[PDB]
Amino acid sequence: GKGKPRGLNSARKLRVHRRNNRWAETTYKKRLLGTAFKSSPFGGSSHAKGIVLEKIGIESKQPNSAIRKCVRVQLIKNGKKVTAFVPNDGCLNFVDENDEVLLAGFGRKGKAKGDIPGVRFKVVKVSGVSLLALWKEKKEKPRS
Amino acid sequence: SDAITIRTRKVISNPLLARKQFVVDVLHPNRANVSKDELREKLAEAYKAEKDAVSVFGFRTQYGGGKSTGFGLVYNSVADAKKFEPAYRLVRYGLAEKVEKASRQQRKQRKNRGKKIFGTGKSIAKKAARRNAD
Amino acid sequence: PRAPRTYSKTYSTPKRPYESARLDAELKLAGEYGLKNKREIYRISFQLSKIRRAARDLLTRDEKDPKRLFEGNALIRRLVRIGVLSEDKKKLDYVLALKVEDFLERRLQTQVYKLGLAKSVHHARVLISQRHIAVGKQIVNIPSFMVRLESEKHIDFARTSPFGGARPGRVARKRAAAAGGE
Amino acid sequence: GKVHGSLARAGKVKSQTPKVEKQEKPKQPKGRAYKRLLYTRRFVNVTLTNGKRKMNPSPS
RNA sequence: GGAUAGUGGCCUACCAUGGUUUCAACGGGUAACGGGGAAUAAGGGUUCGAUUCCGGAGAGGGAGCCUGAGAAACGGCUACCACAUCCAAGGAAGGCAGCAGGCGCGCAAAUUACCCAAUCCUAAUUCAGGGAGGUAGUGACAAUAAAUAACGAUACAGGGCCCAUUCGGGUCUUGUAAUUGGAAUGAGUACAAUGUAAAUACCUUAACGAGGAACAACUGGAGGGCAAGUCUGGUGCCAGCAGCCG
Ligand SMILES: [Mg+2]
Ligand SMILES: [Mg+2]
Ligand SMILES: [Mg+2]
Ligand SMILES: [Mg+2]
Ligand SMILES: [Mg+2]
Ligand SMILES: [Mg+2]
Ligand SMILES: [Mg+2]
Ligand SMILES: [Mg+2]
Ligand SMILES: [Mg+2]
Ligand SMILES: [Mg+2]
Ligand SMILES: [Mg+2]
Ligand SMILES: [Mg+2]
Ligand SMILES: [Mg+2]
Ligand SMILES: [Mg+2]
Ligand SMILES: [Mg+2]
Ligand SMILES: [Mg+2]
Ligand SMILES: [Mg+2]
Ligand SMILES: [Mg+2]
Ligand SMILES: [Mg+2]
Ligand SMILES: [Mg+2]
Ligand SMILES: [Mg+2]
Ligand SMILES: [Mg+2]
Repeated sequence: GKGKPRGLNSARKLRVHRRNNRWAETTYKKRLLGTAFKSSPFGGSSHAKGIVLEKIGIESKQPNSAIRKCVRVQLIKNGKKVTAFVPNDGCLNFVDENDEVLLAGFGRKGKAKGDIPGVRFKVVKVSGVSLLALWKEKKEKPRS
Repeated sequence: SDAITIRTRKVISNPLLARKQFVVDVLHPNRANVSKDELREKLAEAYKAEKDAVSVFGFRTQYGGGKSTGFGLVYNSVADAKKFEPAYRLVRYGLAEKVEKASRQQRKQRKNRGKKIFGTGKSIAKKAARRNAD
Repeated sequence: PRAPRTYSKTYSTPKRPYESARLDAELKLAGEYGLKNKREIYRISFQLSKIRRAARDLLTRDEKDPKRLFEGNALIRRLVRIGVLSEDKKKLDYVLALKVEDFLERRLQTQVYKLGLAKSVHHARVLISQRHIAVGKQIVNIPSFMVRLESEKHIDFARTSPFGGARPGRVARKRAAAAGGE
Repeated sequence: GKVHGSLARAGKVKSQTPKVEKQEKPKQPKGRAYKRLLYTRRFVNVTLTNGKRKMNPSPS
């Protein structure tokens, strides 16, 4: 009646059919192939430190006209280079050139969020201190 | 209206240790804890025994004050209490003295230093002295 | 390595966090009984859900089955001892009909309010929190306490408390000292 | 003119907003008192029965 | 036959050419130690399990071995490789994936603390010893209960009203006001005592300890999803916000 076999001794083909079909998913394929460890900028890592290389802003998409103020960071753990986004009104000036910055995920499962092209990472901490504490003047940059 | 009253529950004789074990249930309103020495004396004239063969510990003033509960023992003789109790209880009660022990770290240091030398160090000391002599 | 003793959660936040009717009902229950947070209602709902999972599991089992008898009457005797389930309905089918308000009602807060020694629910909460009410000569500084039927008759102000008869306290003692001095 | 100053100056609006000080704000009761206040304000002091509850009704 | 404590291609000598495999053998990968279990939960399941218990393996990677009943031990030796140390340049000594602590690594993890009180263990054996272990230090990993006010007497008010001469007493209650009073209490300090091997800490408790009870609760959000503003000022597809639509 249905495509799958139904006999009491058909466990083998049911199991192997499910096992072969599981590769059609994206989460299962990523988890089993281990693509996150090999190809992603961080291997199964929620956060990662890095060094600021330069200080660039990127224009937004079509329906949204602006320039989001990002920063190019070379990761210290392995040496990869990724653009990351500093999230707030006046936080670009807070981060200076060639300082250690702790990047985090951008919240969209390693994909570009909203209208910002070619970015996948936030900025949470700079030079050991957090952006949010600087933005509300609760702490200040050590300037070392 | 102080009237510290005392009770010994679950009392069991024990000539194996020549003792009598019990749990001390002390009812004391409008008052703090019972200051063990005083309750040791109370048990002393309670059980017709000297203040030396009586021990209490493990006290706990229950929540909200009033009642308190601990553990207590009455030994047949002062000598048996001397020869059966732990040293720290004999130090608490004044019937013994704290042993003049060096701290653990220094004891271990000296143990290793004694390890360094095979046999008595009487020979090596003079040997080293006459060694740096020349 | 020593054998652990098991910590365990006692509440469960609901799935839909912003249900308007549910939020209004939770605020109604918090204000009726002076609950500090809405975690209290979550805790009572979790207790009700555990009781209810047990009740439904026992219901699924066949009638006159040793498990059904033993655990069912154990649960009923425990609940009637708590007081939430009235003696009229010791049947294990009304046990599913208990509501969160029923367990809310047996809190020491609401019991002190009912007895009248606390004229307000928040007054009951503070009076409990100030180490005044003693459930059978034992001071209880804990609002919930799940007061049981066999011991509700023994709620009164503690002897150490000024209400039960003692020295008044800091404010009154200081004012008496000031009046005596001047 | 078209643009008063240099454009995209990394926090322009925050820089030029008027800094307005906080009000004196008498202490707000906290804990169980806050829940009692909410219960009184919503279920025993029903203010605007017409329409919805309309908590925070803008004055106009 | 040898070796084994002992069976066994475990090894040797001579023979036979065999054994596994589409019921997935063999090979490759495992950011794989296995399990008891954990999260999740209509039922079926999915993911995790380095770690409090049981097993296995390892002591930088490798091999080799003495002692014994028990080791291929490594806080036992021998040698090579890698990494190193003191050096009087002839030599000597190394093994933290033990408890501390340090460098490095990385988003990511603790004090060179006290002690054998408790659990036990070792020994000639009570007594000695035990960074096993327990106690404290740091510790918002998680988990439990729960303070941040409570009640009056007054002024500004709202609902059940005796009816409805307009009233209106508020007759009956419920809130809002920098008015105003009397209480209670800890969070902290602290005589003590309990606690503990000794001390903290908790339970109890002297004496202090609440008026703006400044002893002052934050973290996010207020277009929708999704509870709450089409209030005020600022900027004007800038700055920025926005998990998605915007
Ligand atoms: Mg542009
Ligand atoms: Mg591995
Ligand atoms: Mg495991
Ligand atoms: Mg595993
Ligand atoms: Mg591993
Ligand atoms: Mg093990
Ligand atoms: Mg080994
Ligand atoms: Mg190593
Ligand atoms: Mg031997
Ligand atoms: Mg070895
Ligand atoms: Mg070692
Ligand atoms: Mg070893
Ligand atoms: Mg050796
Ligand atoms: Mg270490
Ligand atoms: Mg240890
Ligand atoms: Mg950590
Ligand atoms: Mg701390
Ligand atoms: Mg506070
Ligand atoms: Mg806010
Ligand atoms: Mg916002
Ligand atoms: Mg706003
Ligand atoms: Mg809404």
